[PDB]
Amino acid sequence: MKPMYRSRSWRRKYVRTPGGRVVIHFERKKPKIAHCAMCGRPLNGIPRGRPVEMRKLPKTKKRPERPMPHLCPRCMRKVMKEQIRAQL
Amino acid sequence: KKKPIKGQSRYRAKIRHEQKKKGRHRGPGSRKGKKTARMGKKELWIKTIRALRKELRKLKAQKKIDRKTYRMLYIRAKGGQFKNKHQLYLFLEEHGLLK
Amino acid sequence: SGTKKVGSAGRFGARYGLKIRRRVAAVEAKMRQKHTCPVCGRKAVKRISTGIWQCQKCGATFAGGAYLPVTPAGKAVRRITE
Amino acid sequence: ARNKPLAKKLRLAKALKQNRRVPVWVIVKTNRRVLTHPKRRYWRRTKLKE
Amino acid sequence: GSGTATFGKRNSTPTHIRCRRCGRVSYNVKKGYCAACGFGRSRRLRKYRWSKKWKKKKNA
Amino acid sequence: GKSLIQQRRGKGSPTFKSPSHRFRGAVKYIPLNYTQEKTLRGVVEEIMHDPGRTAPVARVKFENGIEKLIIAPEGLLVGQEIYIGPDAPIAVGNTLPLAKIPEGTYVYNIEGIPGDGGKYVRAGGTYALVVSREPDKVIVQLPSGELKAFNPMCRATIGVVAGGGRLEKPLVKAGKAYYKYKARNKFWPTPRGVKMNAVNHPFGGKEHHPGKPTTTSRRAPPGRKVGHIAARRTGRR
RNA sequence: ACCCGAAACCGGUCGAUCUAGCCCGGGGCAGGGUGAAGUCCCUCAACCGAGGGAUGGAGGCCCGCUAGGGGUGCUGAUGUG
RNA sequence: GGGCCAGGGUUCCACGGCAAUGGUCGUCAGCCGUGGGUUAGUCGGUCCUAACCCCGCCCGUAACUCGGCGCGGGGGAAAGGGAAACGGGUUUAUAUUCCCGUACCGCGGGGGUAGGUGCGGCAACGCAAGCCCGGAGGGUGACGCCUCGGGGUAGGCGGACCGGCCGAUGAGGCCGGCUAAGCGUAUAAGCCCGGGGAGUGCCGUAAUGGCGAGAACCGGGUGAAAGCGCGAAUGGCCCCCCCGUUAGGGGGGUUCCGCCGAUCCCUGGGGCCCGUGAAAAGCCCUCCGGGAAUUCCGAUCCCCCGCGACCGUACCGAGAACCGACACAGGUGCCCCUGGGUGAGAAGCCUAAGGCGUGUCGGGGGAAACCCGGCCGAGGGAACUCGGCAAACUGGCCCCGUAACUUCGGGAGAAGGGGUGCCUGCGGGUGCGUAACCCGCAGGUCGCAGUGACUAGGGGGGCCCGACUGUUUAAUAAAAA
RNA sequence: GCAUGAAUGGCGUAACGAGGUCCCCGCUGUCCCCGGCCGGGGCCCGGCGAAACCUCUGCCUGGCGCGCAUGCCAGGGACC
Ligand SMILES: [Zn+2]
Ligand SMILES: [Zn+2]
Ligand SMILES: [Zn+2]
Repeated sequence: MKPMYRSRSWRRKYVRTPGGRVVIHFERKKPKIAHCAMCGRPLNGIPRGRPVEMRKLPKTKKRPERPMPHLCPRCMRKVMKEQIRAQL
Repeated sequence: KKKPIKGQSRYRAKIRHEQKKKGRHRGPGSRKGKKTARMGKKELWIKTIRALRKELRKLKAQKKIDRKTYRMLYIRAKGGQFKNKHQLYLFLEEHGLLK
Repeated sequence: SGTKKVGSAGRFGARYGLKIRRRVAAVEAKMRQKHTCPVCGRKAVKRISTGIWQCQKCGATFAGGAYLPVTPAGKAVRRITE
Repeated sequence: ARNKPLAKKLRLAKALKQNRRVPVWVIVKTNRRVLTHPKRRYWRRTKLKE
Repeated sequence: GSGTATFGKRNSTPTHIRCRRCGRVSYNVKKGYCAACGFGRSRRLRKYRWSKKWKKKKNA
Repeated sequence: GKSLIQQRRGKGSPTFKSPSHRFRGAVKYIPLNYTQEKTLRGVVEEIMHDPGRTAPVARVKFENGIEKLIIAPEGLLVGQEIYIGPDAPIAVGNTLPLAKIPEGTYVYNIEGIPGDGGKYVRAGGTYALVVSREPDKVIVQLPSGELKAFNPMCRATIGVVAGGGRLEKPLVKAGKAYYKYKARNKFWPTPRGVKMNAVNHPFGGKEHHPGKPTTTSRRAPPGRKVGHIAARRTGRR
């Protein structure tokens, strides 16, 4: 196989085509899930994928519909309560 | 023309497999690997413990045993007292914990 | 798991000398225990890196000694400044 | 070898075109005086300068 | 070793390639300068009075 | 003859250069113009292991928006608040001018002159004792046991450097030593001059023994200063 | 200064595709054995304590014609190979 | 054997040839002569930055093409990061490039619509959920070593049934029974949300573990590899028939079940560091100000149209296409992959696919002596020799049983002893299973020999040196150095 | 102690070693004493086809001689 595909950054799958031939399919590994800014906890509502897959989706299908989507719900409530208490 | 493939035949292997299943070709003089290699170390324990846990949970669900005895049996199984659920049942029968 | 003397140094077999093995085993035995978390107060503290310790229960993390969460000089300082 | 810069490819092409025999009509015109030229090459034996 | 076997490890990148200035295969590709004319390192040509190749070129 | 390792180190070849790209960056104080006549509070964001530092480091985000790297003192807490300035409370992790630190306190990261950035007592498990406070100088006892005088406006941090006690545990393995010294690109393994060749070392020769006394004069030229340099005494006292 | 031959000395330049060292980015090492720390369990006595079985996978650990690497003896073959 | 770098540079394909080359011959060829052969928006360079390098200013130098810190700029990876394509067919030689079918990305354009001005959930969240410009923040890009659990897929095994071949037109054996990207679609682990209110504790894992700082137990959210449906049967494969001087034309199957299962993918635990295992472009989201929009503005949503430049693309990839002067038993490339049986095994042996008879001079022969590789050898068993050099003995697995010494971990597979095939049945483990893999018991029986081939340690007791693993004179010294 | 010795370290030391060294069981063609057999060369025939080297040549005994001669002296022998 080609030296570029000899690297482990590609994932290799042996696929048999309709004509009976055996070919090797290559593709890039998917990125990991997004994490909370503060506690570093996995987030929700943010699908995994490469930039092409992200651009394939609309805006509302990539983040939850609530303020501060970059924080987990616990941190979001923490920040909101702290902010309102400081304001009042 | 394209010649057909002279494929290798597995008749003798099939016959030997059937004979071994019956129990032949299995004596000490036909073993080359270690016994712990022929039967796994960790896999055997995994099978045993999972079977024991399944049996205990089945008994608890059927209500043949209460929570206290279920916990005690779970602790004993984790400790490794029972090498199989037959021994588990022997212990239960001896101690009269079945209902 | 039931060794008379070697303890944590049992990984070395019969190498590196009695003094070295004893010192290593003592240090690891004292290090690997669970320590009191300065924040939550429970014995759920583990060593994650040289001089960095983290509590397994409340998730706090602080800086301490290389092999112990607190050193004599550090505790003397804490006494001095209360 | 699989991936070649264009300039190197052009130089190899020039060497390939250079390598050929002396025309028979040229031999006749010179009256068997000109038979060979110094730039003949065998790929396995005489390598390119580059 | 040090002989025939070691001579088989010459399949790496060549040390010198063709030079855009003097036309010779002396351009150090890793260091980016020519060992014959000094192209890429000196504005003026690399000439030395103990060297006779530049005179050979013109039969001087 | 040939060169010595100490001579070759002076030419800065990759065999002797520090790989100052694996590290977390330089640890220096905020510019003195911010600290003087004004106290700032910063929040500790993370605590990290610097490959070559001998001590752990920490990131601090200040109120003004500056992110800085500091040497974390023992007991520092992530998310903790620290103060730098003249009006900061006396506590671990705070940086004060030397004139505002009560005598008998342990400090670290002392500036040689006001505003340089800190030069003294930065290794893990070290501290210095503030002995006296005078209008013209502040006396501080350093880890080596020397009483040095500092300008009163020099900045220092209270506490002790985390990561002390390393030398308690032996390295045991030549491989452990290999990784330790490779982390810093320090020359290892090391040869012996007595078993070197005469061309290579002053002590070299077929008979493995120095042919001359090993105490070398302080006036010796480069390529001759080996062994005990300007030694007042030798042996076991 | 009838002609030829030195080992050597000096100047300026060219080389780290071999090989030595270090930096950056990558690929690889069948199968089996032993069993460190840690975490436990069971039987009786209980003032003490004895007896038995598990789990766990550490190691510049072990065997190994896996791949790969090295080059001890035959002072074997060859030694205008 | 298959695929493909660097290097080679036409050695590639067809036809016509044998003066020379080829360790012999030659009608043959990597040879000679004559013609031809490399088709890209999707593959790679091109973009980003790493180690590092260069140029300008500046300082030094008699001086420079020389040495150099600090600023400003630029480069620097064909295996790091990084937009997008698969299958069938076609040529003598090219295929993700050419033709057919079906898709995707970037930019720009033309309609309609969501939104500007909208909703459902207590919640995690579900949503088409405004446009243009500038900025800030967060995420991803983005990462070490060891080890283990779970899900999946290649590949393999057994049975049934359609066709063909072999076989006695017996039994049985062998061959084929296939399915890409792209679209639509869900759960698993983790994490999270609402209810709930425990300890003479409870729950849980392979293991470590979790709980009033919120456990058992209920519902619910977000979440991978895969599978499924379209693609897609007219395609590929197997078979049969009419035509057969030649050239062609048609008709059928292409369906299931049960297992083992990866070093190939996805996802989580745990352990180790005096070792901490890259950066940037790019992409997504949120938030800040700024600019228009009302018979108006207008998409990350649906439909359609236009444009996507430059360079490489043949072939060997090595016991003859590279380096070593060679058609060199070396090196480079063991750089990526490996069906069946025995077996622990990617071992040894036999074999299927694939390849080859070119690790290239043939013929003759009791046709010797002698040399190199191999097998055996009566009685004795180191009497040989500087020295047991060389060879031989042991050898796998199960059971029993193991000494001096000791740093208590070891010595240790010490030493030493017994068994081992085949056949007829029983019993045990996990398992729904008489599926699959293992573990024992009884009996009968054959040989000189049952790890019958192959694979496959001989052992013990003293003394010197060096603690150990490791390194060394490439080409007479591997050692106590 | 011709002429050991405490960090150019002294002494001891379990485990480790293709390090040097001595002994015991067992094993054997190392040897007594060598003998058979197998394949590849050697040998013959058909082909391609060199090189190292080369003053000319080339029998002996006893002598002379730069003191150890195929070539000289006196003898012996010898078909190619
Ligand atoms: Zn959070
Ligand atoms: Zn805590
Ligand atoms: Zn040039």
